[PDB]
Amino acid sequence: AARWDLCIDQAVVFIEDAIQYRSINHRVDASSMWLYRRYYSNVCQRTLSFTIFLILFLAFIETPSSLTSTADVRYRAAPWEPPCGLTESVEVLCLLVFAADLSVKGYLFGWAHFQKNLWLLGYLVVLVVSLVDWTVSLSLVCHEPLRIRRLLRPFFLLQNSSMMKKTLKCIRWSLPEMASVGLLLAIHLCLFTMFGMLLFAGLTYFQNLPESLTSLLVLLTTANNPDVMIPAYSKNRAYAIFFIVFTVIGSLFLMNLLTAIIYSQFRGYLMKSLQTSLFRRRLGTRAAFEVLSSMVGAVGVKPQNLLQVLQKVQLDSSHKQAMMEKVRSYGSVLLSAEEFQKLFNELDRSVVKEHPPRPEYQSPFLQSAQFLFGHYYFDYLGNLIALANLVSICVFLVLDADVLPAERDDFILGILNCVFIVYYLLEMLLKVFALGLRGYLSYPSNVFDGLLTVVLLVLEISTLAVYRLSLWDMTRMLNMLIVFRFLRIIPSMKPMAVVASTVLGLVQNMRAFGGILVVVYYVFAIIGINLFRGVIVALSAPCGSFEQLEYWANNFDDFAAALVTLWNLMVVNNWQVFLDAYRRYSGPWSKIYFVLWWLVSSVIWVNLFLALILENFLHKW
Amino acid sequence: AARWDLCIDQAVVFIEDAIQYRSINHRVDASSMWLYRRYYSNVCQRTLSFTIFLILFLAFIETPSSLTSTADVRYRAAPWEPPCGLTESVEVLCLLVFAADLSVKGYLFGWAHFQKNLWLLGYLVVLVVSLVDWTVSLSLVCHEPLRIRRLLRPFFLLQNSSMMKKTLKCIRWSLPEMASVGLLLAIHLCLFTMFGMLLFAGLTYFQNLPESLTSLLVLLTTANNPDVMIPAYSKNRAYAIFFIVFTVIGSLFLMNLLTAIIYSQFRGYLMKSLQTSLFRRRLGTRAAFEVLSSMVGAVGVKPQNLLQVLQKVQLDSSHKQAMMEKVRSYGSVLLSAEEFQKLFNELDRSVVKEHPPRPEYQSPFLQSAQFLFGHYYFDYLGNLIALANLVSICVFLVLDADVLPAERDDFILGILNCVFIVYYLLEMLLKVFALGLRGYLSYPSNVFDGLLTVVLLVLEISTLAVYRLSLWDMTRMLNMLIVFRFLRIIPSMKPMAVVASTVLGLVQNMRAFGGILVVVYYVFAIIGINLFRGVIVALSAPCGSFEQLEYWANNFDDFAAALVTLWNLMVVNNWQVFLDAYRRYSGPWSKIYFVLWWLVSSVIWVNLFLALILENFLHKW
Ligand SMILES: CCCCCCCC(=O)OC[C@H](COP(=O)(O)O[C@@H]1[C@H](O)[C@H](OP(=O)(O)O)[C@@H](O)[C@H](OP(=O)(O)O)[C@H]1O)OC(=O)CCCCCCC
Ligand SMILES: CCCCCCCC(=O)OC[C@H](COP(=O)(O)O[C@@H]1[C@H](O)[C@H](OP(=O)(O)O)[C@@H](O)[C@H](OP(=O)(O)O)[C@H]1O)OC(=O)CCCCCCC
Repeated sequence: AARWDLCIDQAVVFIEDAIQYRSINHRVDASSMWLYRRYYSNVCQRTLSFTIFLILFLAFIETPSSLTSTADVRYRAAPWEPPCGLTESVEVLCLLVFAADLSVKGYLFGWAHFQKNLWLLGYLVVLVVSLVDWTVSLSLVCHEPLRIRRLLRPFFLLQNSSMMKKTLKCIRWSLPEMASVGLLLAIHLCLFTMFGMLLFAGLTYFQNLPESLTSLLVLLTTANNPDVMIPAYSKNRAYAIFFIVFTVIGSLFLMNLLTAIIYSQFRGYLMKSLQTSLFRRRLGTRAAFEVLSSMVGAVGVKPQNLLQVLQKVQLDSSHKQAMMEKVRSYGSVLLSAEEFQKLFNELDRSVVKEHPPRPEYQSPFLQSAQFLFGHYYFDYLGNLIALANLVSICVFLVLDADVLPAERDDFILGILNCVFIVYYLLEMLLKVFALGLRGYLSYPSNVFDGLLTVVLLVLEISTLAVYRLSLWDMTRMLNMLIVFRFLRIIPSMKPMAVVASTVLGLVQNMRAFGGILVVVYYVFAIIGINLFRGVIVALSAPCGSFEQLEYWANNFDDFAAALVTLWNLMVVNNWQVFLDAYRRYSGPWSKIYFVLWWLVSSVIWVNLFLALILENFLHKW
Repeated sequence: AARWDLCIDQAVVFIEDAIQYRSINHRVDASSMWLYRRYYSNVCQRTLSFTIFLILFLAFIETPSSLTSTADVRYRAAPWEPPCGLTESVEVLCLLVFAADLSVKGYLFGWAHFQKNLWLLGYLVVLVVSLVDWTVSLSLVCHEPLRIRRLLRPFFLLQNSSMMKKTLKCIRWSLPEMASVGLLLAIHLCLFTMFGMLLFAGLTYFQNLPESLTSLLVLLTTANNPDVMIPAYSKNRAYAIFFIVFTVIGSLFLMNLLTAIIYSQFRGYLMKSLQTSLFRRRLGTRAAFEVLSSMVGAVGVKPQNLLQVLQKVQLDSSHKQAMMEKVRSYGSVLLSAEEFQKLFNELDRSVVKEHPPRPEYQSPFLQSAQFLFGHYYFDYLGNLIALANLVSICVFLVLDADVLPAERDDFILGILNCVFIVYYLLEMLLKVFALGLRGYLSYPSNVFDGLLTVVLLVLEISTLAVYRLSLWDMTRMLNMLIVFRFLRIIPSMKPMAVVASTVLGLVQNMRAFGGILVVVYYVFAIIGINLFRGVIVALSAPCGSFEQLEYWANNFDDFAAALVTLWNLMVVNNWQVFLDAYRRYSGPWSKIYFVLWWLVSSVIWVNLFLALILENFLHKW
């Protein structure tokens, strides 16, 4: 009856879930399995992965606008303030796509599963309180600067991906073991300020208690390492032993225990979670076996239906072709459950595909050429001339600088460059014969090479059309692309190839743990906008201050300058100066914001991002 | 005959070599085994370990002398130049102790073993060329500044210790696998200077090729991270993406691959060498079995001689007592070789020793007290009052600063401090009754506590004798010791105890890999003296230069200021300024010295020192 195909559609959903590591917890009906295949297709999810990009992009356009060519305070125009209809209009279109998504994700699962899963409760309460905020931002007037719904926008990014859920749970089970050091770092920082204030009371860095605390917090990351030593080391030579002992205990040892203790528990709890992701793979092969053995209602499956199921599944070609021969390889056997999971080990075989070389209408001139050009020396001799073009730019660049920069001689550089553009033209025209245009475009290193020979050919005739011999600007862009062209020797050489190829593999694991950085920037910038928006005005400074250096571009006026001021605080150089500005301009209690940013960004996250990659880099050798 | 005791003295030397991991490769005679026990005793080797400290200490006294209270150039006196007899006289006494050491180490081993061992050849040629240099430094006159024998002085430190030999071999088998990145870091640094010079040619950091190279080398370690961005980011907002991409590739990723690749091969080759050190331990038990089984000339040993051999060996008490009962535990058994190495597994048992509490002549008042004081709460309530004394200093220190620092009120702090000195007096006088003076001095935490109660008692009556109520200076040293006293809560608390106790265990492994830092400082300081000795003279500066900041104390005039200028270069903050000074003062070719110092100190050594400790810290949990 109708139980034949219903067992089949119960089997296609399980084996496709067995590929992409999703939990087998559904409300399996006839109609829902039509809905399930459409939601996890690459046409519906590529709009959900597109609209999350749009709402985070909407911070570039809102009323503290960032569409200005500069970012100074001394000279910048007014940014184009948009009319306040179109700002909030594109928000509500991108919220009525998540209003469909929560209803689909909730209908496909049980209501009992809904009440136990705390993400979907959090996906609910965030969606409602944003919808109340969209009313009140329209209802009174479009003049409220404080937009609370802008803070909740990274929650839609964390809800989508299934690995940023895992590593956020993973950080929570490592911070309780941090407290044996975070207490130990506090007593070390608190004893040295009282011991520091008594020694130099018989320099202006220690004439106060909150200054001497904030001057040893800066020394803890060595951001002012000679400057805090000088007026006490010049007085007596033995006072340098106070600051030598402090940086050895605190900066070199205690700050590095905070890295190693957090990571060694981060490695333990993560591998337990990634072990769970492998468990759902073997359950999908297991759950497919139960319904297909129930098609009879020995202990096995009839191979006649097994042609039909792997025909319908979404896969590659050779992954489908090897499976379709092996199900044809048997007759009337009853494929057991261990034999069923003997079958699906094919999915971990990396495959290679290449196109055949092209012949011509003639024999003898054809065969003599591809014996030479395919020997991987023709793109080795092309590497040497790429170095020959690069040194001529360097020879040009060290003789003009001894003269005024008005470029007395440009003709010599032009008549050597145009020869090399003819040379780069011959590499494209010859190799397309040696491999065929479908084969020459198949290798991705030649796509990077073949594209740049086109743009150099376009630009060289362009400057020769106007100037038969902006002309300094036109020959400037020509030489920049040649230095960009020199990157081709990185995949070509033998030792540089494997270090490039492994990092290209780790981009499929950078997608998860790099996505948290977008969450941490987005929270601190909007809070950073709503605290220091217009607190810097520019209307003879001391030589070390925020004003003597021309640091006016590191404001917090708009979302594009907030993501650069927060960048120069992640690298921890010279952040004694921002604590001098944003204390003198916006009160002494602003230092809790920057100290919290130094704890989240440059201590916890950056080390745990690089330890996660550079372990997985060397593990893959 | 005389073969009885000769087999015995052949057995004492092997089992003592089985304890301290020395190779069983000797010229075993009758007379040499008298010499061998004296050379590896703790009375001869504690002079060899003392005279190596002396020659490195002699750099503090030689003719660029470092006996000056300050280290400026603006104001310092002439250092006391010693008469040139006594400088070179103490050197030759410390060279005629190594002239005995090479002859003893060579006579005890074979001449065939001498020719194959390259350390003893290096110990020879260094010893001779220093002896020629001691003549020529005396023979013409004591006026040659260049002392080549001062460079060779760390070789006597590397020759003595048997683990700095191992890790120096270990670094050599990791640098060949560095070259896949050191080439990759060079092309990345060389492409960005030509691409950088063309973009800003349509700021003064890029108007030259050697300046733009040395300005991106500084950016590679983020020592000038906002300062190099400013004049191009204020011009146009999109130019910040040039410096964001550069620090992500180079500073955060490529500089960290240089740490992880070197360490992951440093971990591999070191554990192979430490495995070899365990191999000599089981050979010493094996080589002792062969001679004692040859005392018969079943398959075993007679236990009658085995009382005599472990009686003569140098060991501890319980390590000797447990062995002396087990050899007495058997009768006429023939102890086999596996039974012989069944015996010597006792040497890996950490032992505890404690002294009994002391009673008095009376029963009832005695028993009521030690039920209370030994409950580890009496030194918990002592921790709270130590926090109560510390907060009163903090309450004092935040109210004087709002006034002028002439200390209007000191009487209030004095009449609370003297109460706490009586309180700290009662902790010593009561606990010495509760445990006995031999037991109270047995625990090392009470030695640190009991000593500071004496010095506070000495100082408190001292300021009260002169001043019945320098007096600000006398009450200053009193409050400093109280903050020093607060360190006692670190071993007392539960979570802080295990993090303190493990690092105290790692000092017996810090002795090896920390000794290389003394070699790297000693080479670069003497070279640093002989290149920039008197090249800084002080006779309105730009606001960012070496002269506006008062950096005059970071000279290279003497060996004590060289070890501080090299310290502020190991921490890599503000070393753009030294490259501005020591290029403008001593030629542009001095930058090879500082760049080589940044490669050896703050890239290779510091990371490999901390990765070696903080792995072994967390491995011991
Ligand atoms: C904003 C108003 C309230 C909203 C707050 C929302 C907070 C919230 O619901 O999370 C609950 C879940 C727990 O619930 P839980 O369900 O366990 O969280 C994960 C998801 O279920 C995930 O399901 P998939 O999406 O299908 O992958 C599963 O794979 C993971 O298991 P695994 O580890 O074996 O891989 C779970 O760890 O995770 C937390 O425990 C939060 C800890 C956050 C750490 C903070 C770091 C500072
Ligand atoms: C100055 C004029 C010339 C003098 C130069 C002297 C250079 C020199 O003789 O060393 C030879 C030995 C090789 O000879 P080698 O004997 O193998 O060096 C070690 C010692 O014998 C050591 O003997 P003990 O003292 O009894 O402990 C032994 O334990 C180690 O084995 P192990 O690894 O299994 O623990 C050996 O690695 O070690 C080098 O291979 C030098 C590499 C230096 C790396 C430089 C780093 C940049």
